[PDB]
Amino acid sequence: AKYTGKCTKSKNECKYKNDAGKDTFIKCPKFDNKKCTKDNNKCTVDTYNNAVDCD
Repeated sequence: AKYTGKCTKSKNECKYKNDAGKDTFIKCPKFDNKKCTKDNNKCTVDTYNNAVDCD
C-alpha cells in the first residue's frame, strides 16, 4: 500500500492516516537538512519500507 500527505513548517512530520484513517504523525529524516519550509508543502509514505519523502 501507500499514503500521501504534507508537512508543517513548524513541524516536519507526515500527518497521514494508516490502517483506515488512523491519525499518524512521523517526523521525516531531515536533520538540519530540510525540516520543511512551507505550510502543508508535500509528503509521501510507502508501506514498502516506511520510506517517508519530503518536499
